[PDB]
Amino acid sequence: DSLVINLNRSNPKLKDLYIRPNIAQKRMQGSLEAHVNGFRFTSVRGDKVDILYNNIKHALFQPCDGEMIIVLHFHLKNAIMFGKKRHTDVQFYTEVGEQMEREMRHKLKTAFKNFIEKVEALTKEELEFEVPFRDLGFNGAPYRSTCLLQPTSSALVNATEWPPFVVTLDEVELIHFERVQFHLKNFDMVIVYKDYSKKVTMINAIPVASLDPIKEWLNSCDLKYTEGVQSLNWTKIMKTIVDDPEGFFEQGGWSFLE
Repeated sequence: DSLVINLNRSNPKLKDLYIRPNIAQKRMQGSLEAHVNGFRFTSVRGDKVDILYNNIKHALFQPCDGEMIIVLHFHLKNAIMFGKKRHTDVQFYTEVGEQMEREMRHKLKTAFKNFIEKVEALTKEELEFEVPFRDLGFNGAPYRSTCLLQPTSSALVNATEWPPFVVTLDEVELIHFERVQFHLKNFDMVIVYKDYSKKVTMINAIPVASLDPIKEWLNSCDLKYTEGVQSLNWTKIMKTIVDDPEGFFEQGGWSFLE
């Protein structure tokens, strides 16, 4: 459906936000307004990006605590098209200013929180912003460099770096830890999905001291894990399973990881 706007209503509005990913060649600011059935971001150039509430899979609030930006991040059910591309993730952030930083952080957190509270009261949809559990975070490299991965109630996320990282916990089949070997400094974490046509998600080079805390968190989520010494070719593995799931589970299925 399309965005429904009531022009006679006072609509919650958050100003001075950068959109990521870009609409234009370079990054662009605008305002995010909460309307009857979705958000509209209007850039300073008048570009409009609409996000319907019922198209939001996860709404994340990343406060600027221990961070240099504050972020509202939307992981979508169905990709939307803007900036000449299809996007499953769209976010809006403000950078903490250049002691005028301590005050600013409080100012920004208050504004974002107040916006969230008003929005959550507008919605027919059970829209709810999730704040990450920073105490349960761990460091690893899903892409090029080490970043902080944080659990939420429903997901494992990083929204401060781009491209973002979002894994829906309910969609995970199992976790497999690789390069778990006597006296290695780090290990790799393989996220396997219940949808076996979906390629696994890697988090590489996690320091070994994080292994037990991660296992405790996984255990609390009822997410099953295994561990082995060798690195596996998950492109081949998932193709093997897809091509013959019956034969795979006839041979004990995922017990080959145990």
